[PDB]
Amino acid sequence: ARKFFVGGNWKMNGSKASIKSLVETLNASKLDNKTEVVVAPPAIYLPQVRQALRKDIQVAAQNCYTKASGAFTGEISPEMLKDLGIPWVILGHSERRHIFGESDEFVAEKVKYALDQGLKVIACIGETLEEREAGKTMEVCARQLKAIAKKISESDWSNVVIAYEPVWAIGTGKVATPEQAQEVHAAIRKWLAENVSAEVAESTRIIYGGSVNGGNCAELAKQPDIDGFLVGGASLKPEFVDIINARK
Ligand code: NA
Repeated sequence: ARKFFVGGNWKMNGSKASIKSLVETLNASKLDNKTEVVVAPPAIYLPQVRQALRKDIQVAAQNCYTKASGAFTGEISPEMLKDLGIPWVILGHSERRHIFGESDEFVAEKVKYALDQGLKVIACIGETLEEREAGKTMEVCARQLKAIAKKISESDWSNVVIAYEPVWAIGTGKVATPEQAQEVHAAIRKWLAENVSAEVAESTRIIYGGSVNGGNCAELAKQPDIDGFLVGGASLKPEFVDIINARK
């Protein structure tokens, strides 16, 4: 069975003091040992967190670039992340696609380069409010996934978790209903089966993000094609523990 997966995306939030307190809370918490947990601090706090955090929670960067090294002021390579012992990276997050203009292909290039350099990837996809209203959610998700599949192999998928995050659900306090999320997850899984392989479809975690909190996580977690969550706002708070424990 697919191991339940909960990721915390801290985004551009944190200080030494606030992170120390967040990590202390996590370090004292009783977590379901069947949940794979990853947290993603801002890049400059990766060392602090990797040092201080319980080793059964893994650390992620929030972005990386497509080359080993070179003249890319302000960018970090996957090699650097491995060097510092950071096993995961979030790629293609809605904010990077929509605010920072990362194309489907650029995201796909990052995913391939990160995997080839030994990182595990949370690959983010999802539709805008307008695309949802048009009934084109899966067409968008399919386009974003196809770009990734063009650049990575069948075997490469073993270290990918797909995060489905409707743009209209991110930070808006409007969560997808269990029906809405389940339908997309089942459709993504079918896409994987038809375009990549049945084995990749059966094995790949598809996690939901967009306004997940302590109050709505349990019902979402009961859906047969939802394998966990990518948590933004709630990941900064003690209720993150309740989400890790959503199946408990
Ligand atoms: Na095969």
